[PDB]
Amino acid sequence: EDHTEEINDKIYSLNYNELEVLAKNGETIENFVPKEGVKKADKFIVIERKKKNINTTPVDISIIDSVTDRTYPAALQLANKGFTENKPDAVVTKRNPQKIHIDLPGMGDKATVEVNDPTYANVSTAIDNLVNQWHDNYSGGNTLPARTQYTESMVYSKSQIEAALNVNSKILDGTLGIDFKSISKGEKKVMIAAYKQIFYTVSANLPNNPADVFDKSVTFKELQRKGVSNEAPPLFVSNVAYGRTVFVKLETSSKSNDVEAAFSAALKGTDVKTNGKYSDILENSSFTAVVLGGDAAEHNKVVTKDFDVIRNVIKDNATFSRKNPAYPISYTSVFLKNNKIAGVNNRTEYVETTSTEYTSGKINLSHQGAYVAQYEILWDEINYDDKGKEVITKRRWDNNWYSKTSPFSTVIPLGANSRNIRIMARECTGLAWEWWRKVIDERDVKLSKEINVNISGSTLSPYGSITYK
Repeated sequence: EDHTEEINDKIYSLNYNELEVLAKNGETIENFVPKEGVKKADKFIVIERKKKNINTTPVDISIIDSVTDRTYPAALQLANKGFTENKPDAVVTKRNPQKIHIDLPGMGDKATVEVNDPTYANVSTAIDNLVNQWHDNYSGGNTLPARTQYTESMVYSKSQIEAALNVNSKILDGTLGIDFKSISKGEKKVMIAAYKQIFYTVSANLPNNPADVFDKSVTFKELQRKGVSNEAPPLFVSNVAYGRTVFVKLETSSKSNDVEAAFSAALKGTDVKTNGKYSDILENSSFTAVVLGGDAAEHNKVVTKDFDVIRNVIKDNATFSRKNPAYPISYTSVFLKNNKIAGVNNRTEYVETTSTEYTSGKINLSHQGAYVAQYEILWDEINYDDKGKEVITKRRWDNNWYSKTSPFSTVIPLGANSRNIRIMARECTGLAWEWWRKVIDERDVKLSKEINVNISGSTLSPYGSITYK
């Protein structure tokens, strides 16, 4: 008996929204403080937050080799929440014959085979046999460079990093370690990069009609009991990518604003050695590389302060040879009904936290000039609240404009949240056409640990200098 017409008619009758059935929705960011500052001890710590959006729709879906088993070329699966979290449900029935094609170079003809009973086991075996033929007859023992699928991103939330890298956050967090709390606190800054090094892909000819994949004895009622419905419509796996995945984490508690740029540059090339604060930041950073194996037990983790060690890890896993086995890393699927490519729409909101630090300082005044001197020393104290509003306090040395005589010295304490530092020193020349002469008029001073304002000379020609120790 033949249920072909039935399967077709019932699958064609499924009514669903292709984006909705595989939609992945993240967090909604309600309230947050855009900007806050707080004096620690020596320092002023400014934290800045921005509400941001990610909306992305990958057609490659990562494989976590927990259950799969469930994922191979021409596998059938359900389009449901589990799919979107990299735990697909399989739909296993008796199957018709199925052609698959490997993309390793220089084969026939011999790159395509028909698998009579396309179960996980027979497809796997047919693939193993194709890959071996290639090694034995077509490669010449040469190593095949991977096709690299690369993503990179600062880390802020589980759903954000997931959407950004197109990698399940549980595997990311599980292998690398992501201290999300420290991040939100502005205490850690983390970037993660993912290298999916694709050595070869195996595709499966798309069915002409939905029924073509099922043995004629299969009934729609059977699909229904295997979970098929408007909410979990069937998918056909059209291609699986095989190779190796490397994750890289760059982590620092540095408070520079250049960290993100320093991290991206490090991944880009060794010429980061050729940069001021990039290299200082990296010196204050820690690196982790994980290389995924075929199952959890085979995963490898390396933590190092030498980014060159990381470059070699990446490099040693970017080439295919008999001695560098490949694993399933990602796959594309089409709705069985439609043959339309199936994408997972990640939409999430998150908070992008950046953190800066400022250090308190002292103005050290040195008057050893053979004249009477006055200073005008001004600065602002910046603060924030409570909606991130920058509230400003004007400040003033209490002895502004008081005459001082040589020798004289004092120390003026500037808070770490101090900005817009102006320092003027003038001396009375006793000359009717220029009674007061400015000796220092600076004007926009930098908040060093020490600002050493030194004036001397004679009335007629004085001279002074601000230096920063």
